[PDB]
Amino acid sequence: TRSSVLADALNAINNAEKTGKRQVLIRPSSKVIIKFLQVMQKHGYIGEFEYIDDHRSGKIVVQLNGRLNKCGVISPRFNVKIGDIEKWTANLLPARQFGYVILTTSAGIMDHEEARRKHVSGKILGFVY
Amino acid sequence: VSSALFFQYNQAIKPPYQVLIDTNFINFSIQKKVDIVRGMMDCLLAKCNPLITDCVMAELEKLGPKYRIALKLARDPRIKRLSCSHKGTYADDCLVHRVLQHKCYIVATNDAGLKQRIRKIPGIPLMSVGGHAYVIEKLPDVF
Amino acid sequence: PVESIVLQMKSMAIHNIINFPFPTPPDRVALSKAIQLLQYLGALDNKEMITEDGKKMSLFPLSPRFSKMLLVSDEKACLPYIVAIVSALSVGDPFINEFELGGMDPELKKELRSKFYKSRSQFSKLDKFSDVFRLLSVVSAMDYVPKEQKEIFMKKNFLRGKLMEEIVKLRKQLMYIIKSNTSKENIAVVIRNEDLKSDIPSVIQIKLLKQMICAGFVDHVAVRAIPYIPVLATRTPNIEDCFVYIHPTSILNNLGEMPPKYMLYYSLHLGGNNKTRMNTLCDIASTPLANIARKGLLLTYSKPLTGQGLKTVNLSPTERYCYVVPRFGSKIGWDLNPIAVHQKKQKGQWTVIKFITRKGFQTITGEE
Amino acid sequence: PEEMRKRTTEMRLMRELMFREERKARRLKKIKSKTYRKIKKKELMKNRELAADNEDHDIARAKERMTLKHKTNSKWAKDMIKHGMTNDAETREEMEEMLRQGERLKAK
RNA sequence: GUCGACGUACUUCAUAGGAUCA
RNA sequence: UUUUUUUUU
Ligand SMILES: [Zn+2]
Repeated sequence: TRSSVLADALNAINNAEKTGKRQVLIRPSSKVIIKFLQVMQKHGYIGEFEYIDDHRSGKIVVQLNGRLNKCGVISPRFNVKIGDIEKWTANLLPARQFGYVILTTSAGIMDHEEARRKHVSGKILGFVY
Repeated sequence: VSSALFFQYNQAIKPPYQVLIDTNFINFSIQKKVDIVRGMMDCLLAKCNPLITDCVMAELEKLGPKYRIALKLARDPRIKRLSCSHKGTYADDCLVHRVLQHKCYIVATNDAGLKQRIRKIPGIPLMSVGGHAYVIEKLPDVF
Repeated sequence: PVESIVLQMKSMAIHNIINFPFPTPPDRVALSKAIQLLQYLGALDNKEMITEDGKKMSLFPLSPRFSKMLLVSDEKACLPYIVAIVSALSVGDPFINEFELGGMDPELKKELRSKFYKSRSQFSKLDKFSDVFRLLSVVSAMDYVPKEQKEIFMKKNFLRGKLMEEIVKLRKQLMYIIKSNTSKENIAVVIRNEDLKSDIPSVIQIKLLKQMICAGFVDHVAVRAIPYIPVLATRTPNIEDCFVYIHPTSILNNLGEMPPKYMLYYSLHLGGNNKTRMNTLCDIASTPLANIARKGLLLTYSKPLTGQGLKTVNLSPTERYCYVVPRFGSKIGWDLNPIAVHQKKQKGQWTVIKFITRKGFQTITGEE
Repeated sequence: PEEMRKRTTEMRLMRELMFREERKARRLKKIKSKTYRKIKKKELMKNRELAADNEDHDIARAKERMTLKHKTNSKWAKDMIKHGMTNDAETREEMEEMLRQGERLKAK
């Protein structure tokens, strides 16, 4: 059955932006989907989006704008130490200075070049480029 | 039969090098996830100056929007853009004319046919991505 | 064969043709071929009466096929040309061989043939056409020049001498008889047709000339592949597997790189080295054969064909648009290229109606 | 009126045309047998050529050189070759067909 | 016992396709 | 590897 809700969300965005649509509807929406999306939004990969509220898990509607090449999830949330940041970003990005690996640290959900500055690490969620 | 060439040494190729990229060097770089500038540093162990020709850039722009990440990689600011005095023709032909007219570039490419036609010309080393990195063939200053 | 004779006496409508008071009765074969051919000529049917256009053919002093190829050609002002062909072939040996009249003197003989060959090349502008366009352009240049001076012109390029004064007489006869049947004199552009002499033809109407002369030479078909050619006139089912060949007297005796691949002839004869001699050609490929093979039982069809881009569409229960391949040989024959034929069903048969082209078929299959 | 009865007999004859075509297409969909599909494809390509500009060719050649999809480093072909399976001449037919198709694309 | 079923070891058969020229 | 004697609107 349904296990990763974030994987469903990123796969629905990915499919419905490959084919050229303009706004996407993704049901359910945890706190993690909001924070992962705010990280994608800060860097310009998606437009605004909005959480519509039933009295249930809740749905989101995202406004895409083209600039997104791929996004995904890394499915066992592997613990990542502080050198393994750079082994991870060499495995899953097509050129080692664009795209952001996104990871869950004790100081928030953030990309990797923000977790370099603050000197933290944590688990690993996904990626965008 | 230029004044630099030995029997087959070709000693006008020296650090820092100048490589010419083909259109399917970029594809297999994106596929095997090596990076252009540091990949050539990690094989040649010298500085590099990747160059891309107007015929090749036209070919990249001809692919379309499914291959737009490779185009994003090719418009990168530190890949210089050598301009070429051509009608505007097939890429591999423009590479061969560059090689014959100056004999001081090494050629990074991956198609077998262009590999053969370069190999006839004596003294032109020939990088190509294989496996996991940028293997170089006919360069006598390796290690 | 006896075909214009029985044409005229069935134009008088004497139905029992075998019971005519002959001085001595000729063979059945020529009469039977007359019946059949003039059915393909669009002149007769099994209805035992000629057509109205068959009666109009009887109003012409020519061969039945010659009269037809004038008759149907009354379209788009291309008539002086068909007059030139129908009167040029109507008397034999239009050009001297220049091979049998005597560097050295055989070299100068062959050089006379070479210079006449250069002339005949310089006459024809459409290589694909036939030996027809040779004699057409010869007539178009002969009366182009002043005929007071044409004799030195007529012997500059080493041609024949009297049958074209006869062709001027015959031309005046033919346009006079057309004037007599129909008032065609005082019309404006028909001065082209009313030209007692001959001038330069059109540019696209000449392929339409190939169309309307395909209407003339019925049941005389071949291909090309050194010549290597069978007769593709499979309505006679026994004229295949044989290497048939152009008449060497015709200038189309192996013109280097002659393109086309449907070969229309006038007639043929056999002889030396068992070589065959198909006389007067016309060269066509795809649509205008079946445009003017529908005119009789020269041509039938198959069931519709299919795949992708070739799917039959139904506009109604009794009306459709389908690609079809046209069959041509009766008991042993072959097939042309397919066509987007649009048809309906009258009394239990999908009867073909219209020849839709490719893009029209794409629209008509978009709509459903 | 009575023109309704005309309408019903029209929709009836459309429905039975639809049903006969659907029955035919079902029975043909079940026949996968590579000689039968191969024959149907051959005579289709013949009829396509008989019955039914460089820029599209240059885009196709560009994508083919970018991709190199029709050479024996592909998974199917490298599998067949490396396991001695293409000495049987039918899979060699298929492999040569791949290679000539790619060679058609790379021609100029 | 020129025995069978295996288990190891090895051998061998299936490779040409297009284009131009004669 | 041309092989047209002859003829009537
Ligand atoms: Zn160039």
